[PDB]
Formats: sequence, C-alpha cells, structure tokens
Amino acid sequence: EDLRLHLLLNTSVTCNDGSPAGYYLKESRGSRRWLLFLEGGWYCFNRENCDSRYDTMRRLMSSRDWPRTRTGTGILSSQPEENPYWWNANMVFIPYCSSDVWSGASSKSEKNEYAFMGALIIQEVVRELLGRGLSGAKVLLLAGSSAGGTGVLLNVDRVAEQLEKLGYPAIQVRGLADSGWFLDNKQYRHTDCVDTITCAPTEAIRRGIRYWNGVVPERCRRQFQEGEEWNCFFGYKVYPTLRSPVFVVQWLFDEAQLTVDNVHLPVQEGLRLYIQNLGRELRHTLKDVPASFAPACLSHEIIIRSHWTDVQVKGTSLPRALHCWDRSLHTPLKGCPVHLVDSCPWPHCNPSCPTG
Ligand SMILES: *[C@@H]1O[C@H](CO)[C@@H](O)[C@H](O)[C@H]1NC(C)=O
Ligand SMILES: C=CC(=O)N1CCc2ccccc21
Repeated sequence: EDLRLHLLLNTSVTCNDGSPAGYYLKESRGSRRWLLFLEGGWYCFNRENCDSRYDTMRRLMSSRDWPRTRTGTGILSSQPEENPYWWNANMVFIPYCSSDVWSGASSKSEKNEYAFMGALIIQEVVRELLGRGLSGAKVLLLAGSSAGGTGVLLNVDRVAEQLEKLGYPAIQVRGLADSGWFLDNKQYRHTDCVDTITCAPTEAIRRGIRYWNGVVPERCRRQFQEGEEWNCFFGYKVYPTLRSPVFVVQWLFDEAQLTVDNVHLPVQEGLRLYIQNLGRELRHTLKDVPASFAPACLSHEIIIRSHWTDVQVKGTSLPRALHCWDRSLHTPLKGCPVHLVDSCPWPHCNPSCPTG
C-alpha cells in the first residue's frame, strides 16, 4: 500500500459533491521523473444520471470514503519486475471524482448541484506537488486510462503552459493516453439520444460540456469554435493540435468503443464487417502518430494492470516501447521502435492479447 493520500490544501478544488479532491503520492528521492496518472470511469452529463452515479459509484464523485493508501500497479508499480519502464519514478495517482473526462471548471453553487472541476484538479495537484519535489523534475509524464486517457489529451498542454508560466521551463511535460482515443463513428445499431443509454458519445459530451463548463485545449478550441468543442474530446482531432509529446496506447477493438457503438459479443457478416472496419479506421487514425502502441485485441485499459508487460506488438512490449520513446526524446533507433500498430484485422489475431 505504497501511495499515500493527500487531500488538496486548496479545499475549493473539489470532487462532484464538494468534498476536497486529492492525490496519492509515493516519492522517489533522487529521481527527477514524475508520473501523474489520471484515473478513468465514464462520466455523467445531467442531474438524473449524475444522481444515479452518486448512489452506486460514489467514490467517483466524492473523497469522503477514499482509503488513506493505494497500491501502485503496472506503470505505477515501484518494482522493476512489474514496471520495467519507470519503477524508480515519483508516482502520483489522481482519483477521478469529477465525472467530466477531466475537462470541468465549475464549482458547486446556488445553481449547480455538483462541481465539475477535473481541469482545475489537475492544475491544483501540479501546483501542490511543486512544493513536494516536482520543482526539481526533468520529466513530468501525465498518463491516464480510459476517460483519464482522454483527460491527458485535454490537459497535457495546459500543464506544460502552467509550469512555463510558474517559472519551471526545464520540466519536460509529456503525455501517455491509454484507452482514451475514441471514434465518433456510426453505431452498429442506432438510437436517438432520448436517455442516458441511447445517447451517443458526441451528444453526451456536447451536453456534458455545457453541464460541466468543460474546457478544451486552446488550439483545438480555435479550430472548432464555439458550440463545437466536443470535437476536441476525440483523439484523432485533438492530437494534431497538441505541442507536448504524447504516446497513444489504444486497443484496436476497445471494449468501451464497442459499448458506445452498441456492439455486444457466431458473428454474422454485418457485424464482422463492422468490427473489421472499426479496427481499420482506428489503425488509419494512428498512421501518423509516431509514438503509439495499438494491439489487435478486444480489451480496455492497460497501463495500471499488473500484467501490462505481457502484450507485444511486432515482438515489442509496451514498457519497451515507452523506454524507446524516452530514448527518442533525449531519427529512429535500432531495435527500439516507438510506433507499434497491429495490422491484423480481428480481435486476438495478436497471440499476446489479454486472455480475460
Ligand atoms: C484555489 O483554487 C481555485 C480554483 O482553481 C482558485 O481560483 C484559487 O485561486 C485557489 N486558491 C489558492 C489559495 O490557491
Ligand atoms: C469508457 C468510457 C469513456 O470514457 N468514453 C466513451 C466514449 C468517449 C468519448 C470521449 C471520451 C471518453 C469516452
């Protein structure tokens, strides 16, 4: 139980219900590497569905019941056996308690039952960590899984700008977005947005942005303009606008993508074609992403799983690819690839896929 909880000293930066947000920290004296990981867990976008989430997913809306410690797993593990990549780094786990894909900047108030402060939580965590050793960092890797991976895309450049403005231009800010690269594609079976389950991701995010006072990266906002900021929650649209180096990890047949597409797994021709087209579209969107790891598996999330080391693309594991990425950020490297996208067209055509 190696990461210790710290509730934010600025108690105006809150989870959904107004309880203080916070972070779990395990310091590594002498390491100048800092890993800040954003937890995922869907989102909520109106009073009704946020109230339901508060009943049965309350740890994602409140810190009242958080434990004092958490065990670092996967990329957050301090054991080289489990984490060949960054086992000696300073480790930070930032719980997702804002239900806003890390985009919100609204407090609970007279007019707001809930606070959606995801973007401000990240900024406040960074601020308070500077006094705890982050001021001496050489690399700050902002990582995250699922909604936390999308949160990396939405926030990495803002962290970079924050540190620049605070007078720390020597900290190299980078992003690692795991399972947060979604497509705004056609559902396999269609449903107009009449309730939570029928509301497709583009519509729910459109509503959420207004409900959360959600913010997106500035260059992306300037491209899509007012009322169209939802586009910036989709990796293939926001990524080209980002200045910080971002490594993208994405299963080609992500289970959350399939869920929002209304796919539930003998597969007949229509569904077969749909699934193959999804993998091909995902592969297409990553063709010009130089640092990426995209295995042909039906799964969801990878970086904080204890067996994250098992999967390989073209014989290279994700910890190796991330190490090669580090070396590239010191022309391609002999035997140390950073762009690893499967080309086989069906889930589990890669033998190293998670077994489930
Ligand atoms: C606390 O956080 C809020 C929201 O980000 C900010 O407006 C305020 O300046 C912060 N106060 C302090 C003392 O850091
Ligand atoms: C796993 C759920 C999730 O996090 N989803 C689903 C679709 C989407 C679009 C943008 C950002 C996040 C998400």
